[PDB]
This record gives sequence, C-alpha cells and structure tokens, in this order.
Amino acid sequence: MAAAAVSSAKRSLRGELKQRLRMSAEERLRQSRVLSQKVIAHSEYQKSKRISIFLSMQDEIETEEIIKDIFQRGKICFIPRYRFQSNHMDMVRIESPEEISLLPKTSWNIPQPGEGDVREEALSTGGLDLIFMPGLGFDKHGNRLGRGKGYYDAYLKRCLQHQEVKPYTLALAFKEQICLQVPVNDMKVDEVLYE
Ligand SMILES: [Mg+2]
Ligand SMILES: [Mg+2]
Ligand SMILES: [Mg+2]
Ligand code: NI
Repeated sequence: MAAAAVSSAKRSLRGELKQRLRMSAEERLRQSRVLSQKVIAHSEYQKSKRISIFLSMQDEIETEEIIKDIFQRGKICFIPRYRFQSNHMDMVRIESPEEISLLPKTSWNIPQPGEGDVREEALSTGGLDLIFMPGLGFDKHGNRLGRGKGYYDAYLKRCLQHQEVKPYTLALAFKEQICLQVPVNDMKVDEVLYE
C-alpha cells in the first residue's frame, strides 16, 4: 500500500522522463561528448583499474568513447550480462572494443555474451573498482531511478559482500535525466555527472 504509492510515483516519473528523453540524436551525442571528457579527467576513473560499464541504449549517454579510453589505459573492462527470468546479472569481462560488435544481442537489442559463452565474472577475480551506473533519472541528492527490474540494486549488494571496500558508483546522465526528487525505497550512487 505504501509501496504502491511509491511505485506509482516511480512509474509516473519514468513516463515523463521517457517523454523528455525520446532529444535529437545530435544533442544526445553532444552531451555524451561532454560527459566523456568529464569522465576521462575524473579522479576515480583515472585511479580505478577494474571497471564495469554499460552499452548505451538510445535513451542513455553514449559510453562508446569512454570504453575506447578504458582499453587504451590497460584497464580491465567489464559489461553487464543480465538474465530475463529474474533480477540477476553478472559483470563479464570483454577483451577489446571490437568484441562488442560480434556479441549477440537481447530483446532490448543490448549486446552481451550468450549462454555457452564462459566469461570471466568480475566478482570471481576481485570485484570492481568503479561501476558506471545507468538509469532513467537521478536527483542531486544521489538517488537513482532504475528501469524497475532491480538489476543494479541487487548487484551492488553482491559487491558489498565480495569486496572489502565498496565500488565507486558513477552515474552518467543527461541534463534531461536530472530530477528534483526521485521516489526511493534502495541504493544511492556516489556521484552523478551531467551538464
Ligand atoms: Mg560479477
Ligand atoms: Mg522532477
Ligand atoms: Mg530535496
Ligand atoms: Ni550469473
């Protein structure tokens, strides 16, 4: 009941956000070109070695450029591999940016290793230093509006376990994706980039 009114808020906020989003492609690119640079000069990106980063859908900052800089700097790159049955996902390691273009894709047309593909899972080899966080919306207070399936909230809690120190969670967002207040229940992000 109290949870219901919370899900209503989220639902509404998601709609509006997806409205404000679905932003010409060139604008989408401009804003990404800026966040990229802000990332490249970021202390926690510079310092971190094992990185988790997502493959951008059209209503999301484009991380293509960031991924290229990840490999140039001998960082261990990881990308999500989610399962549609539940709310489960592992960060699986990719060896080169070219590999992204061979991988299969999900119903969301998001690229990830298939079933038979045995991947090095981040938490099997030391967890993650930095996780780039996707999301429909964020507020300056740090909260996140996820896509509703609870994939990242669940994964971060798994990290907390495996890892002595928790990963630095870096949210990349459009000016458009930034909200006054976002309804919440579970996990905040250390930082949100934009502007
Ligand atoms: Mg993992
Ligand atoms: Mg708002
Ligand atoms: Mg406030
Ligand atoms: Ni798994």
